[PDB]
Amino acid sequence: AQCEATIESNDAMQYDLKEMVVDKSCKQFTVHLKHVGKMAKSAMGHNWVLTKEADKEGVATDGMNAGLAQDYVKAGDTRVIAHTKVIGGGESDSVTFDVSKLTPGEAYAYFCSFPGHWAMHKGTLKLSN
Amino acid sequence: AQCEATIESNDAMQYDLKEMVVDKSCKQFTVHLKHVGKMAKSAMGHNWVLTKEADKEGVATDGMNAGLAQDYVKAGDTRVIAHTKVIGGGESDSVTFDVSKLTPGEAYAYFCSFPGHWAMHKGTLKLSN
Ligand SMILES: [Cu+2]
Ligand SMILES: [Cu+2]
Repeated sequence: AQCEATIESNDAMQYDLKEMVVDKSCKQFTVHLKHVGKMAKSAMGHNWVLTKEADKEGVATDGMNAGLAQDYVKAGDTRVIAHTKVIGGGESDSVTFDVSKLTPGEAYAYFCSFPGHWAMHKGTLKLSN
Repeated sequence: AQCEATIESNDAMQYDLKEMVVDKSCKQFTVHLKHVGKMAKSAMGHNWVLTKEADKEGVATDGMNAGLAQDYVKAGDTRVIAHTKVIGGGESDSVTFDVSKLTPGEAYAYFCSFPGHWAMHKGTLKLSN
């Protein structure tokens, strides 16, 4: 694991982890998102999107505008550090990102941009400590 | 319409159609299954299978033993005239078949072979009635 983490979503609007740490010696980090509840993505789909705190709302706004075929992230958004696909019950998806995109010590927002989800389904990630 | 019919399955094991009539001016017929329920396929997957009424249980049984990955139909089962894949909530799938495989006035059985679902409903398909 070390430069890898699994976070879970279910049929409610919270990840099991509300905080995450990337170890400073990680060159890359992989997040595995598992949807462990039984609802289909048309009813309760979820993703994991990482941005700087200040970019969360713009990414969530343009995100819900992007539609499910874009996994509710605006195509090629420069403000998205990393994002998974939208998954439904029984599915999972991973994303590996460049740890040099993270300023050490800065708190970063990770949230779900699925319709209705962005303000509830969220947490914070930081590079080591 | 024409030589196509759409049938919907929800999160109770039933179709909105109990009798499907293929018309004799059709060379091919296309069924569009829509799973209008909201649960994921691991929880409430549905499909549509067409066999002769004498073969409904044998195909269903071997199908149950074929597993979700094999769309609950045994691969290359000579008794299956047509089948879709097992789909989840919010999904759709279609199968087109050649009407020369059907005999005048003979009643055929359509069913979902997802374990149990076949035994709690009955649906018939005939050529022009
Ligand atoms: Cu969500
Ligand atoms: Cu079914």
